[PDB]
Amino acid sequence: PKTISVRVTTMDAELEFAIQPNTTGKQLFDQVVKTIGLREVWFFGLQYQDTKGFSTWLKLNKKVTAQDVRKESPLLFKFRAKFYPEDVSEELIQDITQRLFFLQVKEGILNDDIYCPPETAVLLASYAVQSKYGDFNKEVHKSGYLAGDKLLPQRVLEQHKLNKDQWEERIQVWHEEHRGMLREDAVLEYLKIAQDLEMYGVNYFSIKNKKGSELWLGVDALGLNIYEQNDRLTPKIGFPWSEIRNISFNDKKFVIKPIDKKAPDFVFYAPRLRINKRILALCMGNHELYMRRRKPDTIEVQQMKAQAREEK
Amino acid sequence: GSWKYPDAFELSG
Amino acid sequence: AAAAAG
Amino acid sequence: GGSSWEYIWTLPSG
Repeated sequence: PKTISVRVTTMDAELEFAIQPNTTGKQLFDQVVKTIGLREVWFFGLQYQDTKGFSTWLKLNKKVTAQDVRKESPLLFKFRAKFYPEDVSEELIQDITQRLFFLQVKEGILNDDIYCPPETAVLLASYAVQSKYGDFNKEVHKSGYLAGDKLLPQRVLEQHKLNKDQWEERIQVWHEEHRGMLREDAVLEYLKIAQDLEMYGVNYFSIKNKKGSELWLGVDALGLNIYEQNDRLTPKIGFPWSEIRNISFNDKKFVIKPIDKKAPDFVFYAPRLRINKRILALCMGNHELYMRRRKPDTIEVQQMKAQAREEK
Repeated sequence: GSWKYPDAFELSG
Repeated sequence: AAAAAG
Repeated sequence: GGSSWEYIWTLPSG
């Protein structure tokens, strides 16, 4: 009885199969990760477009068909990193995990979802090039060798007065600097640079304050940030976990209450009840992983890390 | 299934 | 990669 | 239900 046609896409694979009508989110998730051979599953989730066309995370503790998925066939899901580590070097152990994060993060940088200044864009492109092409080779890598590739954000190409040959030269010089680097180490170096970007690993929600002024909430691995409507880079106010006594939710309102009782409460509003609920859930998830990564590695993790440096 | 949590790891507390 | 249950 | 929700998320104390 496998009567529900699904398509799950990762950053570089497409899976098409059928599920039973009683299949839970977890069961669907488990089949995907088994198929692709991913073990570092804690970072990941399945995203779908609801009936209004909003991106939504599948809840793994509910049946698939009981959730606001659309009425198309096949049902369409994206398997994506949902939670980001505090440090890629310490926490992305296996090559597959590193690759999935690399491709997702790179897509966001090239699509201008994650802001990157031009110099960082160039350095990131140089590592992407090392990973794709291996060592720079003057014999082979003639002028124009990068001409096909999408290597920089359009904003960086729009806003500036270099041409595309001049952009290739910008990247080429750094490509040549990485000579001898293993392609996988280039992917790790990419992620090391990207994880320091202001927008990296931040989930933004449109909110208002108690006077009705528009702001953003960001939720990330370390806590919550409040941003000016016109600036998603520099937080107006930061709330690391350690400074939060509780968050009190009431319909569309959430109130951040400090540990410091001699500090004030901060009141904001989500545009919809469903969104406020999503804010809580993503806060709870992030905070759990925050606690977990500070505990000693599980046996499974200790073995994966051993298996990984065995492979050198 | 009997998985009780919204993501792919347990929630404590 | 592509896997299909065809 | 309907419009109505309340929840206090209390973070672990030391």
